[PDB]
Amino acid sequence: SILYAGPTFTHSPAASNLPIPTFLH
Amino acid sequence: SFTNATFSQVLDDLSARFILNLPAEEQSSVERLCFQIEQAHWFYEDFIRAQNDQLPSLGLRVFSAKLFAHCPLLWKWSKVHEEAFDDFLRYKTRIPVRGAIMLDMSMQQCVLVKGWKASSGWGFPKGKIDKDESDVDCAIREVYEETGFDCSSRINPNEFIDMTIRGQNVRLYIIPGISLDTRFESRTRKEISKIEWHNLMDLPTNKFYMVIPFLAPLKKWIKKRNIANN
Amino acid sequence: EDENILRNAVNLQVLKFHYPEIESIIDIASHVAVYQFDVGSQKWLKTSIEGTFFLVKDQRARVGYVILNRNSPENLYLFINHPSNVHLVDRYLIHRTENQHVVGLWMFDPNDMSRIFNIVKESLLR
Ligand SMILES: [Mg+2]
Repeated sequence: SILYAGPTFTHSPAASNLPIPTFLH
Repeated sequence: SFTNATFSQVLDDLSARFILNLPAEEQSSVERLCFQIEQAHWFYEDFIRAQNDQLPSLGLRVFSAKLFAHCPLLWKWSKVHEEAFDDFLRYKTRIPVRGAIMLDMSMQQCVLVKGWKASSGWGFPKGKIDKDESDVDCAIREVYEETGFDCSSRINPNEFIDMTIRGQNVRLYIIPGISLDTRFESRTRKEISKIEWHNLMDLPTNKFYMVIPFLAPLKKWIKKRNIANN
Repeated sequence: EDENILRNAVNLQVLKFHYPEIESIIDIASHVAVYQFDVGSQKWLKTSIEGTFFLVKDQRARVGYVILNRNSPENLYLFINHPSNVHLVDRYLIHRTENQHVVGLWMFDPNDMSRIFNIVKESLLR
């Protein structure tokens, strides 16, 4: 793999913050 | 792929991908634009030039000046703040570093090296690339100088974690199946005081500051290898 | 029409190098992170794709989007086939494709999210 790590202006939330898509039915 | 792109199309792509579409506050900051330029340079060098060797190798500063020309909104403004860009980007690039993540047969243990100081942290065996050697030969040499082990017969040119932090590119080859009783010694390094195995699940996910970025990709790689072996 | 030419400047040529079937960019959102919902595991996973989001239409007027990935050359280009499959849930845009294959989009600016939601619905309006 080829990866980059650096400071970002944007801070995207961790995946745990997303809601369960209950519209799945 | 970029195999058929002109150099101008490459810079157009990098401009759209890193600087043209930024929110106004980020786009008006010399610092924040520079962090985008550093990642664009990494993308150019490690992805794009791989698909087209006819594209020129560019220094971080030469690259930044060329990129600005492809962001209509910023060429003239970048010229007014030229001194600030020169200053921010000076000394940001480092000589690429290569080494290895040596694992035992079970892939539960890895070889780490450390200095004598209390403040010195553990790191993978590695060092700066010379003008002649390939990325693979640099890793072999570095591992030999820091651990006394010759990994030439085991190193796999396609199994590595290549990590870039700001301007420091670190490529570590993943080498499993190294015997646990290998006699490690520092051949010509005064800065290498300890060469020891560490159990991967004991490492934090701080004396392991340099090691931590490699742990998630390494664990994903091991997980994939354990599934592939079974 | 000026604002449409402004957002297509440079960007459209870039997207067409990769996807020549794209006809125009409808809207843009900066710094969009992509998540994937693992049905069967019932958990969200943060993908490695993060970048500029372009809402686009193809040469057949079909609506879709490209996320021009900052992290690798692998971008994400999806179509929005039915407007009802795009839901604004909390701080995210949730995009369902029929076979319970769900992606989640987090847009850095909350105003882009609600504008893009509307523009998706109206770009698909018949
Ligand atoms: Mg000097």
